[PDB]
Amino acid sequence: HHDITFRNIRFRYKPDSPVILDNINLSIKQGEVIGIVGRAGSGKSTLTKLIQRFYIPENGQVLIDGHDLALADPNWLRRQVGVVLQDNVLLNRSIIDNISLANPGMSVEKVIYAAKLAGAHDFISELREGYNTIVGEQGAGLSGGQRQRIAIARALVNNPKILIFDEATSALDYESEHVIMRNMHKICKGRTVIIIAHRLSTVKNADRIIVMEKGKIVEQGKHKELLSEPESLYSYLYQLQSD
Ligand SMILES: Nc1ncnc2c1ncn2[C@@H]1O[C@H](COP(=O)(O)OP(=O)(O)O)[C@H]2O[C@@]3(O[C@H]21)C([N+](=O)[O-])=CC([N+](=O)[O-])=CC3[N+](=O)[O-]
Repeated sequence: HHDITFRNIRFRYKPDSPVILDNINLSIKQGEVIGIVGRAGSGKSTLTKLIQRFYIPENGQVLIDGHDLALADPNWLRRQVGVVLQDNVLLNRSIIDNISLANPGMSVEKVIYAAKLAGAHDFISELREGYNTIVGEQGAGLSGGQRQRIAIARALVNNPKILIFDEATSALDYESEHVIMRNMHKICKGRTVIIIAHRLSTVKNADRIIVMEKGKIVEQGKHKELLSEPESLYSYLYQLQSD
């Protein structure tokens, strides 16, 4: 079963603006972990925006489960998809408020469970105020990698069947990243996962990596097969990022 299908997707942001996605054809099986790589501006983020129907393609179809999103309940779609955002944890609100923000009227139990998968529960439990800790620096003063784990928990809180990791902007501390990587298989368990990867190394063990260039998927496959393809863009980007 495919959880995410793109068929002949053409997309531009404004009626006269440039074509950002040209003839995107993609089918992601249920429970697959997909890495998406490519130069800045290749259209990786744009792709995930269409998954959430933040925008509507001029040509082609985006389907979840087989449900064309043109016809799908927008309320249903919001619940299917969890997004791990970057640098979007409200400082003026509590950790629990930041985790349950997408649906404010849930349960402490669901929140904790999400924080546990996120690898955030342990450090939250050791704060004076616990989950009621105001993220802002006049309460305790959390770090970037901590806030990132909260962001993961927020994405996870409603048990989305599809999880999207927005490209990492900032660089995270060792403990956070080690915790995140250690927990990834648990974070991803039972979910169709998309990771937009800054460093190619991040998605090396993805089931499949999608290589985008100038709004096209140019290459796709496992790390090994992508490197085996002579003159592949993938191999070039790997080389550029190698020590
Ligand atoms: N809300 C929005 N409204 C309009 N366009 C949006 C947009 N969000 C993204 N874009 C543009 O679409 C293209 C794809 O961006 P994106 O999907 O974010 O790529 P990555 O995720 O691969 O980094 C980008 O190309 C560029 O701007 C971006 C881009 N860039 O990403 O540096 C640079 C230039 N430029 O220097 O003229 C032009 C671009 N463009 O789409 O015309």
